[PDB]
Amino acid sequence: MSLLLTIAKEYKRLCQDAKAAQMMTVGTVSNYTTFKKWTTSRKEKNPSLRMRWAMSSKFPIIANKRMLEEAQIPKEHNNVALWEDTEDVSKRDHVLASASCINYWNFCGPCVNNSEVIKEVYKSRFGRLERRKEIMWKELRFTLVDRQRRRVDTQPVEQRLRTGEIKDLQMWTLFEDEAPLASKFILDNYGLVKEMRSKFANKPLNKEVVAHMLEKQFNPESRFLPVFGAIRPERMELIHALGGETWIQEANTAGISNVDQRKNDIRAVCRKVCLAANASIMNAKSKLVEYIKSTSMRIGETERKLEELILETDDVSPEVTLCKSALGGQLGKTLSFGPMLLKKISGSGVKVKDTVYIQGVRAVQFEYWSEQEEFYGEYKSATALFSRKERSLEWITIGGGINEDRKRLLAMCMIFCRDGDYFKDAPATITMADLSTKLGREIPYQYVMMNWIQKSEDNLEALLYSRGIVETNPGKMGSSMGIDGSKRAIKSLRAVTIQSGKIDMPESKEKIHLELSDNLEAFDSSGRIVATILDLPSDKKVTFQDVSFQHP
Amino acid sequence: MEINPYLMFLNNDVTSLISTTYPYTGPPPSTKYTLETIKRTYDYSRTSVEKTSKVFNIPRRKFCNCLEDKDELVKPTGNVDISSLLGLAEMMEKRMGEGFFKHCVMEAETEILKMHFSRLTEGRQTYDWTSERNMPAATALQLTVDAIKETEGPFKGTTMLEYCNKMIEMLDWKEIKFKKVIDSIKHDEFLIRALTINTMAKAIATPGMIVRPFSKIVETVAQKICEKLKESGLPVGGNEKKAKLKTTVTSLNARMNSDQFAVNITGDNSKWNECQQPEAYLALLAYITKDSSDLMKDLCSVAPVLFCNKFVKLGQGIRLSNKRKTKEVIIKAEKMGKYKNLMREEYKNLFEPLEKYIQKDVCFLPGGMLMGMFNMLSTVLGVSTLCYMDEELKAKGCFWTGLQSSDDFVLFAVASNWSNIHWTIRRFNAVCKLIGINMSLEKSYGSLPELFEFTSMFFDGEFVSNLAMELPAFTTAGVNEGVDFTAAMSIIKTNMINNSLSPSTALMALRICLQEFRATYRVHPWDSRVKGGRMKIINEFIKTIENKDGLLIADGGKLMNNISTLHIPEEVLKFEKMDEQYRNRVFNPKNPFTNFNEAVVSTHSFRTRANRTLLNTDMRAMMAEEKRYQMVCDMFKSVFESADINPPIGAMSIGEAIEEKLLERAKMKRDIGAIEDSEYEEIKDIIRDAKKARLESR
Amino acid sequence: SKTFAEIAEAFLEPEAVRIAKEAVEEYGDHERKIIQIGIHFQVCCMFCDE
Amino acid sequence: WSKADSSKIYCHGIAIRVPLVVGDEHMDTSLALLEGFSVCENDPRAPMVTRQDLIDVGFGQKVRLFVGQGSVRTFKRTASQRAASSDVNKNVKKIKM
Amino acid sequence: IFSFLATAADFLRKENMFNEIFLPDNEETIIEMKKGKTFLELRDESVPLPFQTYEQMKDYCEKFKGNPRELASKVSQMQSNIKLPIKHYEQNKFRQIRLPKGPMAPYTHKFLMEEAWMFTKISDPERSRAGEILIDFFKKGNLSAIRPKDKPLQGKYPIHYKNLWNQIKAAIADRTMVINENDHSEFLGGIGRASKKIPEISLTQDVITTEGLKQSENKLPEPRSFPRWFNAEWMWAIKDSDLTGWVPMAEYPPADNELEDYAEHLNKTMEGVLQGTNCAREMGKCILTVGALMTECRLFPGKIKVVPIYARSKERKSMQEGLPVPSEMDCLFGICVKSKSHLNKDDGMYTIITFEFSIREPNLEKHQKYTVFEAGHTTVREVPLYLYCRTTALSKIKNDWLSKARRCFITTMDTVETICLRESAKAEENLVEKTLNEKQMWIGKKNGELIAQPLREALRVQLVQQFYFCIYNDSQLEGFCNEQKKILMALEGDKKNKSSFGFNPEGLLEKIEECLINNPMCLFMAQRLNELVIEASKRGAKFFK
Amino acid sequence: LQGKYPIHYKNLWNQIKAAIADRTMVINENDHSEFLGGIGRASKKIPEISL
RNA sequence: AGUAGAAACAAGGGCCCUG
Repeated sequence: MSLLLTIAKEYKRLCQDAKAAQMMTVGTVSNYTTFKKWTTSRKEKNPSLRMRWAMSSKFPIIANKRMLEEAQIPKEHNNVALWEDTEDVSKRDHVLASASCINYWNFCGPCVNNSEVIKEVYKSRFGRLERRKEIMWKELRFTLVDRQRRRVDTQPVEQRLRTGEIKDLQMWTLFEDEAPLASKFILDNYGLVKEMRSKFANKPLNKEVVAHMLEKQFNPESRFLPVFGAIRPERMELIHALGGETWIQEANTAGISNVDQRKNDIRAVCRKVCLAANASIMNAKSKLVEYIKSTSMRIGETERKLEELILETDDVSPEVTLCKSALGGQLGKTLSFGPMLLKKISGSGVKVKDTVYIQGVRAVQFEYWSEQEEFYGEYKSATALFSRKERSLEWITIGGGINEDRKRLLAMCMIFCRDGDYFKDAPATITMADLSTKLGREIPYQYVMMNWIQKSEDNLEALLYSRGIVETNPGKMGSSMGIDGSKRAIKSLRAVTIQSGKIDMPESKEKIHLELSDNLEAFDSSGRIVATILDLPSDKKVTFQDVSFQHP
Repeated sequence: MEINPYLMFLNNDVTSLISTTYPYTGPPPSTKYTLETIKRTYDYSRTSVEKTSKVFNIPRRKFCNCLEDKDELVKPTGNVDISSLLGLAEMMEKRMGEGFFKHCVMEAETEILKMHFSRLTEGRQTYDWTSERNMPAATALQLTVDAIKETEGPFKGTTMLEYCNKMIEMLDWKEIKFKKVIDSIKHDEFLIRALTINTMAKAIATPGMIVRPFSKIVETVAQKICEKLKESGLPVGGNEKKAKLKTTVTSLNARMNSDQFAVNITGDNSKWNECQQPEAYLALLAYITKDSSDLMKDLCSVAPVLFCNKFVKLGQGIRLSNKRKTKEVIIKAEKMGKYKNLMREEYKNLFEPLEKYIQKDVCFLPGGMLMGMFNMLSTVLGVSTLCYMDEELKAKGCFWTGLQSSDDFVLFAVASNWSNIHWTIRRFNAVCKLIGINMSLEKSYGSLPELFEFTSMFFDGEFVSNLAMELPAFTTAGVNEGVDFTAAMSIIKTNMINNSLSPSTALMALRICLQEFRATYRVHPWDSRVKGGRMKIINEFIKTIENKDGLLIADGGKLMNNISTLHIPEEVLKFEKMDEQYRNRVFNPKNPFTNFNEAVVSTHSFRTRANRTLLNTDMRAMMAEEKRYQMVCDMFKSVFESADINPPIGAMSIGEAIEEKLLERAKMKRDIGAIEDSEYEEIKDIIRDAKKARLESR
Repeated sequence: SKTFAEIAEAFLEPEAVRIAKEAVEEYGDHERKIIQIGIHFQVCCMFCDE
Repeated sequence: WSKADSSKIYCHGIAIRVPLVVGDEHMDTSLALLEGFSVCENDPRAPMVTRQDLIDVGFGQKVRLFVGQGSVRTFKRTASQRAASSDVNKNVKKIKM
Repeated sequence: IFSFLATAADFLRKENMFNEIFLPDNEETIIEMKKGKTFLELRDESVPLPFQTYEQMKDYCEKFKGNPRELASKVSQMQSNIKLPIKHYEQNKFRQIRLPKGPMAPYTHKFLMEEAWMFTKISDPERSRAGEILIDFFKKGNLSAIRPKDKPLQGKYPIHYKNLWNQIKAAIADRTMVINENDHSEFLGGIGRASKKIPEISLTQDVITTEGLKQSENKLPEPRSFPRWFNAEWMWAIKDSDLTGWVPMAEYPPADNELEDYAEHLNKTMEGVLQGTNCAREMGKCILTVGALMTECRLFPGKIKVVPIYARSKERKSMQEGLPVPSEMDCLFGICVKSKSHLNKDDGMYTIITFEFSIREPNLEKHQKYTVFEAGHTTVREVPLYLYCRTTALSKIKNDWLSKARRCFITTMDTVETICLRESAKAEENLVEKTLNEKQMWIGKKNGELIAQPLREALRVQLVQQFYFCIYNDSQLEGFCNEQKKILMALEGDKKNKSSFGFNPEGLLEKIEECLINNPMCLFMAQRLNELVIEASKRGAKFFK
Repeated sequence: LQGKYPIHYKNLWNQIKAAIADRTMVINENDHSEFLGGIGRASKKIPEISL
C-alpha cells in the first residue's frame, strides 16, 4: 500500500545519488553479501565487563520508536525512567531506553492471539523435555567407569538432510515468492514441505528465527566424546547426567524416540538387495542400481526413496558401503573384514602372491601385503590396536571386556595378516569344494579360513594354538591371554598383550572415492578391498513393513 | 603453628591437586621489546655474510646455509641446512606414501579457486596501509577496494585468484590513489607499506592486507597436510590429542623389547618464531609443489618472499621527562635518531647496531617469523624430526617417536641402556639444530614412563582435568538476558562431559552464575525486599501473576533447572505454568527491543547501546560510506525477506531486481488488493523515472 | 567435496565425470576442466534422447 | 491416499507417484503445478505474470517469469523431464563397442 | 537442455564457480598468475646463498635425492661439537631456593582483615541501600564520638586525612555524599598532578638546558624479605566469625533423582562450613563494597563520592530456647571514597581512600602503608580505638574480578569431591561422610611435629589459598606458580622411584628467584616449598640441605 | 490430548502392529511394557546380613 | 601522594560535552 509507495520513493532517492547508483548498477546481486560485511563492524575484547559496566547506565537498550508510540508505552509509568527522545548514532532509526521497559511490556503490553506456535519453532527442545519426562531414574552408584573416546551423534533427528537440500526447505516453507527454480528434492519430498508450510503460514513471526531453528532441527550434532554403555542419541543428549569417570546414575531409556530400528531396517534392505543382485554375473552392478532406484520405504508419515536415504546415512557397515559405491556416494575411510571393523592408522604395502597347498599338492595363490601396518580393530564389546609386518603379526594390544569376543577378534586379526603356518600349508580338513566357486566365483584363501573358524570352535582353538605359546614370565602375568581369554595364566599366547580399558577410536574427516568390480569388490584407488559380498550373513527371512519394492 | 598448604603433596598424588596452584581465579596482567627481538634474531643467525639489495639498497643478512661461529651451540641458532631439511621431507614422504603432497595441494587448490574474496573479513585485526593503523579486516578490505576503484576502475573481480593478481598488478603501479579527509603516493612508499607488519600487545603480529590471502593459501595447504599426520595435535583439540597419546603409549609398551626401556621428555622449544626462517619454507614449498599444477607453484611461493622482505614497525617511541616528573615529552619512533644522545646507555647500545637496517618508523628484517603467522608449517617442519631414522640407531637398537604441537612437544625415547638413551637424545637435538629448531634446557625435563605434560594437561594413569583453564568460562558472556544463562549452562554441560566436572561443583557454579546474572542485569527475586527500578514495577504488577512458578528469572523468577536439565532453557521448562497474558506478551514478535546460539527469542534478546568516543573524533567520513551501504542493504532486505539467510544469486543487478519485483507486487495487489489504478500508475511512473535517472547519472 | 570430482558429482552423473576425467588425463590438461567437459558430454547424450 | 500427502497413491501397498501438473481443492498450492512447467528459449513477447496466475495459464503457452533473485526466465507449460541417467548410461555403453 | 543448464548455473553460482576460470571459452584457456616485474626482482633476491636465481633453486629442489651417508655424517659432527649435558637429579641435587634480603613485605590488600573492627545494626529491609545504611549507622551517635588526635601513632600526611574524615561526617549530616575540591582532597586525590604534554616542534637545546630532559630512569621494584605475619592472618582466617551467611548465595532448586539430592547435601554441608569463617566475611565485604564503588564510579564521575565499606550477615541459630528466628545484621567495617574515576580506557587507574577502624596497636613493619589515628574509645567494656587511613588505587579489572571472588567455592568443592569420589570408587560404596570426617590432611608443623586435621577443616585452608590468589594476583605470582610445577613433578618422580633427569636446573632456580619481589604470597609460598622439600628429604631424595 | 506417558504407548502400539503383521502375537523386545509396569515399584534389595 | 610493571595511568576533547 502506501508503504509500497514509500519503498519506491526511497529507491528513487537512492538512485538520484551518484555512488549508490554506481554500486547498484554494476555487477550482480551477490555483491549484497559483500556489502553486508563492510557495515556494522565492531567487536569487544571482554564482553562481560562491558555488559556489567553498561547495565549501570540509565538507558542501556536501543529500541524502536514508532512501535513504542503505537503501544502507548510512556516514558515514565511512576517516577521510573524508561526512555528519552534521542537517536542511536549508528542506526539513526532507534531511541535509547532502559531494561525496565521490558518488564512493563511483559506485564501490561500488547498481547497476541496465540503463542502456541513457539512449540513448533523449537520442536527439538520440547522433544528434549518430553523425552526427559519419561526417564525412570534408578540409583546412583560409584565405580571407575571405562570410557571410550568415539565420534557419536547427540541429537535425535528424523529425515536428516544435507545443507543444500535444507536451504530450499527454508525458502519453500517461508519465502515462496522468492523461491529458486524447483529442485529435484522439493519435487520428490513434497509432503514434508507441505507439512512445514501449513504450520508457519499466515502467522506473525520473525521468519529468520524460524529458518535458523529448522536448520538446527535437521542437523545431527556429531561430537567426539567419551562414552560408556550403549550408543543412542537419546542418551548422548544428557550423558552428562548419567555417568562420569567415578559415578553412574543408572536409568532405563530404551523406549524413547527409537532411532535404531530404522537404521536396522535400512541395513537389512541393503543386505537383501545385495544378495538378490548377485545372480547376474555379467551385469550385477546395473541390476543393483536398478533395484535400488525402484524401491522406497516409509519414515514416520512420509515415504522416502532408498537411494537418498543411503546417501544421507552414516552407517559404516559393509552392506551400505557397496551400495553407496554403486550410486557414487563418497564414504569414510573405514575398512571391514567379516563382522569386524578396522581403521588403518599408518603404513603401506604392495601385493605379493604366495602358494598354499590345500591337500597334498594343490597350489592356490593368495596375495599378502609387504610393509609395516598399524590397525585399530573393533569386534563386539572388544577392541584392539594391532600391527603387521611382511606377512607376520608383530604385536596386538587388546583392551576389551570379554573372553569370547577377544578370541574372535584375535583370530580374525591373525587371518587379516595371513600369519601362521596354516597359510603356508593349508589345514587337512578344508577341501576344494569349499575353496572356491560356490556359485561360480573364486573365494580367496583368507575368507576360506574365516569360514573355517566360524564353522567350528575346534578350528579356532587350533588356529590360536598355531601362534606360539610361551610361559608367562613374572610380572607379565596380568598382560597375558590364554586360550580361554584368561586375564592371566602360567602359559600364554606369544606377543598377545592384554590391558583394561577400551582402545580410543581414531578419527579422520576424510572422504575417499571407491569403485566396485563386476564381482562387487570395492576398490579404493589402490589394491585394498574395503568390502565384499563375502562378509554378510548367509541369508534370513524377514517381513518388511511399510516398504515398496516396485520391481517385477 | 606454621601452617603449610603444600604438605598435602607428601601423602597425596600431585596431579589430583595440581589445579590448586593455577592462579586463574584472579585478574591477569612497546619498542624495547621489539628491538630486543630484532637483536636476538640477527644474533641467532650465526653467519656474517651480507648481501646488498637493489630494490631497497639495504644490507640483507642471509639466514640459510652459511653457518659460522660454532661456539656454545646449546644456545639458539637460526641457520638452516636445506639438504637435511629436504632429506627429512623425503623420509616423511616415503613413510606416508607415494605422492602424498600432491593430493594435499589438490585439496587446497579445490578451495583457493572458488573462494570468495570476502572471507578475508573473518580475521584478526589487520594493519591498514592508508591510515597506518590497526583496523578490523572488513574496513581495511573496503578501503583497499575503494583505492583500487579510485585509481583505475571498479574491481570487477569476485574471487581469490583475481584479488591476488590484482595485488600483484598493484605492486607494479607507479601511483595509487586512496580516499582520505585523497592523497597520492609513489610506488616505493606503497611497496614498503604493503609489507609492513604492525604489532599488538594482546605480543602478536598484524600483517598487511596485501599478504593476507597468500598466507591463507599457504596455511590451507599446511592444514590439509597436518590433518593427515598422526604425530601432530595442532588442528585437533581436547579429547583427540588425549586419544592420540594413549594409543601412542600402547604402541610403545608393545613394540619395545624386554631388554629395552622407554623414557619420556616434556619439551618446550625456545625462540620458535625467532629461529624459524621463511627461506627454508620457500624451498620446502618448492619441493612439495614439484609435480602439481604450475598455478600453485607461483601462488604459494609469494608469501615466503614477502615475509623474507618484511619490515617491522616500531610503536610509540620513547618518553622524555624531568627530575620532578612534572613535565613530560612524548617522541615517536621516527624521531629516535635525532635524540640519540637523550637515552640511557643500554638503549643507545641496543639501537646503534640496527640503525642501518632501520627505515622511517620501521626496521627491515630479512627473515625470522612472528607469532601466529605460520603455526602449522612449523608444526610440519617439527614433525619431520620425529620421523628421522638412520642405520646407526637401528644397529644400536634405539628409536624415538613423539607428538609435537606448536612450540610444545613430547618425546618417547627407547634404547637398551642409559648410555644409549643419552646418545639418542643428543642425536635428536643435533637433527633439530640442523633446521633451527632448538630446545630449552630449563623448562624441558624427562622421566621414566607415565609422567609427562603437554599443553597444560598432566598425564599419569589418569589425566587430571585442569579445571582452572575452564574457570573463566563460568561467566556471563554479556550478550543479553536469554543468551547468558543458557550459554553458562551449556558450558557447564561440556565441562561435565569432558573435564569430568563433578555434579556438586556444577550445581555450585550454576548457583554462582544465577546470582551474578541477577546482579549484573539489576534483577532480583520477587519475594526479596530489594528496591530499585525493575523490582518496583515488578512488585506493582506482581499481583496479576497467578502462577509464580512460570515466572522468568529476569522477571522475578525462581530456579527450575538442575544437573538433569542443563540441556533445556528455562523458557521451555516454565512454558506450561506461565500465564497466558505474560506468555503472549513476552513472545510477541512485534518487539522494539528484540534483535537477532542455542536460545529462545524473547523481548529480552536486546542489543546494547553503541560507543560514542568516536563522536568527537573526525571519523565521520567513513560513516557516510557505511551508511550508504547500510541503506542499500536495508531496502534490498525490505523487498527480499530472505536476502541474508540464503545468499542472493542471479544475473540482474540490485536495481533491476528491485524494479521488477516492485512492479510485480504492485500488479498483484492491484489485481485483488487495495490499490487503485491511479496509485498503480503513479508507482509505475515513479519506478520508470528512477530507473532512467539511475542509468543516465552513471 | 574436497576435490572437483565431488562437486561435479553433486549434479552430474558419475559416468560423465569418469569420462571427462579420462579425457583430461589423455590430453594432460588440468583437472579443473572436469566440470565443463562433463557438461559438454551430458548435453550430447540428452541431445540424442534415443 | 491422504490429504496430507496428496502426491501418493497406495494401491495394494504400492506407492504410485502422481505428477504435479494440476492442483486439487485440498492439494491446491503453488507447488502442485511445478512439474508441469519447464524452461525454454527466451521470447520477450510473452507476458510477465504473477506466481499465483500460473494456475490459469493454458497448456502449451509461453510466459516470462521472475525466478528466485535477479533471474527473469521463460517457462512453457509442457512437462519435459526425461530420465537423464538412462540416456547417459546407454550412450556410454555404446562407446565401448 | 535449457532446464539442465539453468539448474547447473544455479549450482555453480552458489559455489562461486560460475567464472571464466572453470567455464572458459576456447581462447581464454591459459590462466596464470600475472607475474609482475617487481615480484620477480624480489624472488630472485630472497634465494638462499649457494643459489642465485629461483630457477636454480627450483631445479635443485625438484630433483633432490637422499644421501643418508652424508646426512648421518653431518648429524654426528653436530652431535660431537655440542655435548648436551644430562643430569640425573639423584646425583645432582636441587639446591634450596634463595630468597631476597631486606625489610619485611608490607600489607597491600585494600581492606584490613584481622585488625578491622566493625559496628553492627539490626537489619531494615526498607533501607537497604548503601547511603541509607550509612545514614542509619551514623544517626545512632556512636559514630559521632570519633575525634582523632592531631599526632598519629605513625605514618605521614595526617592533617589531610583528619580534614577528609571531618568532611565525610559533615557530608552525611547533609545527606549528600559529595566532597568539594580543596587542598586536602586535591593532594590525596591527585586531581592536578598529571604531567602536561610538551610538543617536540616547540623544543630546542635551550629548553632542554632550562629543565632537565632525559629518558625516564625506570625505578624497578626493590627486594623485600619474607613476611613473618602471613601465618597469623591465615590462622585467624581459619576461625569462625560469631556469625554466618556472610556471602550472598542463591537458593537450591528442586530435585528428582538421587544424584541431585547427593549434590545438594554435599553443597549444603560445605556451604555451612564455609559461611562461618572470616575469609568469607572478606568475600562479602569485597563483593558488596566493590559493587557499590563500581556503581558510583559509573554514575557520578567528577564527584569525589563517599562509599561505605560494609557487609550484611546473619546471627547464628541457637537452640529453640531463647529468641527464635535469628535476625539479620548490617556491618560497617569502615568507609571508602573514590577520587574521579574517569575511566576513558580499559585497565584504567583511579585513586581511592580507605578509613577503617581497629582496636589493635599498629606494627611498624606490617602496617607501613597505613597512617593510624587514635580515635577515642569504644564499648564492647571500654577499649581504645585506632583509625587506619590508607590511600590505595583500583582499576576496572580488579573491580570486576573481586566482585567475582565467589569463584573460590567452585575450585575448593571440585578438589574436595575429586578426593572423595576417587576414594569412594576404589571401594564401590558411598564413602563421602567417612572420607570427610576421617581423612587427615597435613596442614603444618608445630613443635617439630606434623599437625593433621580432617578434610572438613582443611577446606578452610584451600579456600584461603584460592581467595589469596584472587587478592594478590600479579605477574610475579603468575610466573612463579607457572615455574614451580617442575619441582613438584620432580617430587612425584622421587616418590615413585622414577629416575627423573634434567638439562640445567640451576638456570631454573635462577629464573624462579628472579621473580620473587615485594609480594608476600610468592615469598611465603617459596619458603613453604623449601620447608616441604626439606621435610620430604627425610623419606626421599633429590634435594640438598 | 491429555496424557503423561505418550511415547511408550505409541511405541508399544507400533510394536503391536508390527508383531501382528508377523502373524505371531508375541513381542520379543521387552523395554516399554517393563517400564509402564514398573513405575509402580521397581528397585534393588539389600540383604539384612550386609547391614 | 598512589598503583603496577619491566610502560602506562594519575581525564580527554572541543565556557560546553563523553566513557
